[PDB]
Amino acid sequence: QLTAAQELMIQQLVAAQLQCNKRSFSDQPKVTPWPQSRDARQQRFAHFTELAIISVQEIVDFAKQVPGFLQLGREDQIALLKASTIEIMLLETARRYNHETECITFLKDFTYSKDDFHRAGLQVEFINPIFEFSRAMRRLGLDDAEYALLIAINIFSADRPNVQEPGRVEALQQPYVEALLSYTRIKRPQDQLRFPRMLMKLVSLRTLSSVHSEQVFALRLQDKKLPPLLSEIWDV
Ligand SMILES: CC(C)N1[C@@H](O)C(NCCCCc2cccc(S(N)(=O)=O)n2)=C(c2ccccc2)S1(=O)=O
Repeated sequence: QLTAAQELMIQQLVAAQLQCNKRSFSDQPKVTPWPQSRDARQQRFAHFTELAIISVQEIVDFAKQVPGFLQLGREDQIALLKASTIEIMLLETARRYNHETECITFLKDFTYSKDDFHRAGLQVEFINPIFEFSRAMRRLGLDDAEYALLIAINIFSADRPNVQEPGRVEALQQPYVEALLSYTRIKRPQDQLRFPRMLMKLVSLRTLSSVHSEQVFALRLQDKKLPPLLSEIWDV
């Protein structure tokens, strides 16, 4: 059984995620509209980069609500968020993938297909893994609690670059891993391999993070510049 502390924490991560989602779709009409070459492709790219900026702000606001994140130094708080942002973005992207339409819905009604992603200015080398991962995630069928716990485990990764106190980070990850392991045993007691399969997704997210780095490097060669916010997180 889950302890009262485990239950309240799980519910709090779920509540923190619903709140980020609610205040984001509320602040949706303040995004460059989605519209033939030149100017329209520039506008399409500006639209797509603005959605990423909203997600970075959302992730930062969620992290602050994650118990234990405020125990870390400002230094390590940045180091963890810097590396986790895209991995969290991809997890959330997989969560808004529709099997019937083969489309990802950002915010409230912004719906995108594989073609729409290529129109925004992304490589097939990066689009295919997104949808490949989105379909792979659909097969697990994670609830709001399992998604929230996975993000918390992803945030508190001690092996991230520039982490001054990895011991502190590893100690903070432990209660979340314990919570997900307990939740899994309660939810589906028949499927013992549900928990390792969720952790195998963290393995996949690291490869996807490298693919995303290759996508950013490709944009520099394509003379497409990133906004000041996204440049701070995703550049050499
Ligand atoms: C050109 C570079 C800088 N890129 C982009 O401009 C971008 N824009 C879309 C941002 C997704 C916003 C998003 C994610 C997840 C959840 C919610 S939300 N607001 O609906 O909760 N929004 C990327 C992206 C695409 C798919 C998955 C992850 C990243 S990119 O890094 O290739």
